Amino acid sequence: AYSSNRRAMQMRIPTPLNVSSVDQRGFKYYVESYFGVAGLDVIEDTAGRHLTGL
Amino acid sequence: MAFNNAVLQEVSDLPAGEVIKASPHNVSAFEVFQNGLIEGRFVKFDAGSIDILDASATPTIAGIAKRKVTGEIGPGVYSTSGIEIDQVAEVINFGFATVTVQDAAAPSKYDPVYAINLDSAEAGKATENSGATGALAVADCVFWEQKAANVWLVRMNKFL
Amino acid sequence: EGGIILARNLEHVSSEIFTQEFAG
Repeated sequence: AYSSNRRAMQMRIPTPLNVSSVDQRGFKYYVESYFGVAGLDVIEDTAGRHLTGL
Repeated sequence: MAFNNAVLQEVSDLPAGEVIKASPHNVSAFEVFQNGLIEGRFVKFDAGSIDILDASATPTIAGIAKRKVTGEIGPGVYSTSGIEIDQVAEVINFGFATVTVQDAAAPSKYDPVYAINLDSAEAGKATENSGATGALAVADCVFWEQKAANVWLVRMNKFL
Repeated sequence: EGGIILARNLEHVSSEIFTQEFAG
């Protein structure tokens, strides 16, 4: 159980996925991509609860 | 950690290192002190500097290190040489002041205040127990009221 | 030595206001 309240949990993905421009070294194309995330920023230690075994 | 507490049952009551400016209070600045001076706790005056209590013989308890509301967020600590540098160590040495007590302490009002004179994280913590480990009496100081957990407001009769 | 970005700019401070919550 968790609180979808903005002040309880946030999903921090500061930079969305960016794809590089295509690199052509003759006949070898190459694309690289990256994204920066902080993940699940839980703001309160008791903003959720678990049940293990069900 | 996310935060200390999601929801508090009741408003936490007056953290340590606080002096009530109703009664006659005096907090005297000391220019030099010890790095890591844990505020809200009894601080001695040794070799011309304010420092954490440790296994000294008869430390001159200069009072209770004041908590700065507009200081660095973190552990209540006086720290030199940083972005969170504390230039001068405000020390509460007259009046009613809050001090962290030990977890074993259950100090009723008007009990004589004893400070843990040990070299550890329990240094300079008030207690009722005259027989606790490293307990050293504080001259003319008595417990007054129970503030937030492990924090008792004590009264310093004379100047400490 | 080290880098060119001092620490305080690498760490971001959120503008959202977080009010402490007490029992109802």
